[PDB]
Amino acid sequence: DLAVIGFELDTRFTNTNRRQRGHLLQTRALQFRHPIPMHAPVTLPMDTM
Amino acid sequence: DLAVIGFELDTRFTNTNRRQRGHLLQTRALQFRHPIPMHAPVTLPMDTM
Repeated sequence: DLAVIGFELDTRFTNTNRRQRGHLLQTRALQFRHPIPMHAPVTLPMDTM
Repeated sequence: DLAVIGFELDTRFTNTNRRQRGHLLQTRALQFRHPIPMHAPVTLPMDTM
């Protein structure tokens, strides 16, 4: 039964009518926030008078 | 039973009322004593003549 039965091509369109856009670029931005905590003190307990 | 049941925070106070004292720094001094002892003599005996 040896015979060619089918084929596939690498045919492509010429995108001269701009039918396809392909991938799109969009500008984006991310924002991070880092607030500063307070920390426990150190004390020098000097007596009064 | 998939659900969130609890949480914990990193919430902290601000010491604007000085409620917390933290660690205390105090001055200390130590004294060591090193008294110098006498040691046994070595003698060169001879006659008085």
